[PDB]
Amino acid sequence: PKEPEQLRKLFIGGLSFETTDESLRSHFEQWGTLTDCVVMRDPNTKRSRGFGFVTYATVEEVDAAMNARPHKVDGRVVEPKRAVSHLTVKKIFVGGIKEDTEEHHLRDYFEQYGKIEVIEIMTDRGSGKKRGFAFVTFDDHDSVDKIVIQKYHTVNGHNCEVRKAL
Ligand SMILES: CC(=O)Nc1cccc(NC(N)=O)c1
Repeated sequence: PKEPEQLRKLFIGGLSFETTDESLRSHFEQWGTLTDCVVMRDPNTKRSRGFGFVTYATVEEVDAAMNARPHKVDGRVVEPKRAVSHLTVKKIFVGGIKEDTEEHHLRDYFEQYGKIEVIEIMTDRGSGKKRGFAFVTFDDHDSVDKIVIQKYHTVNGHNCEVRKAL
């Protein structure tokens, strides 16, 4: 069974107006099989709108393309992002971790999604007791985008609620 097409798409902003369906495809085919590749254009003038999208055959190919950023396409650094499920943030809320979850539990799990810059385990302002939630800040938004599309996150035995923060 194929992964849903929405999860295989990359929206590419910041295109050179000279980028075409063919040149966008030639570039992004370096990281996987493209089932679709389109530059958005004005319906009357045919002038590029400066963005487009590519669809890979698999999610692992999307990952490969994102891991190969920055992408310079036809002389311009472009801005690839996964399809919306865009609220482009580098921080997540992690809820449901209870009182026994520590920094290393969160680091060991989340470091496989991206490079972590900050882990903040929330504690009660009055007592110092753990409140059962945390924030994790990454160096890049794609980590967050991969995280929030998963149905489940299991950390320290807890089934966690994870959402984009701020
Ligand atoms: C690669 C990536 O996610 N960059 C990004 C995303 C959101 C905000 C900012 N802002 C900033 N000053 O760093 C940067």
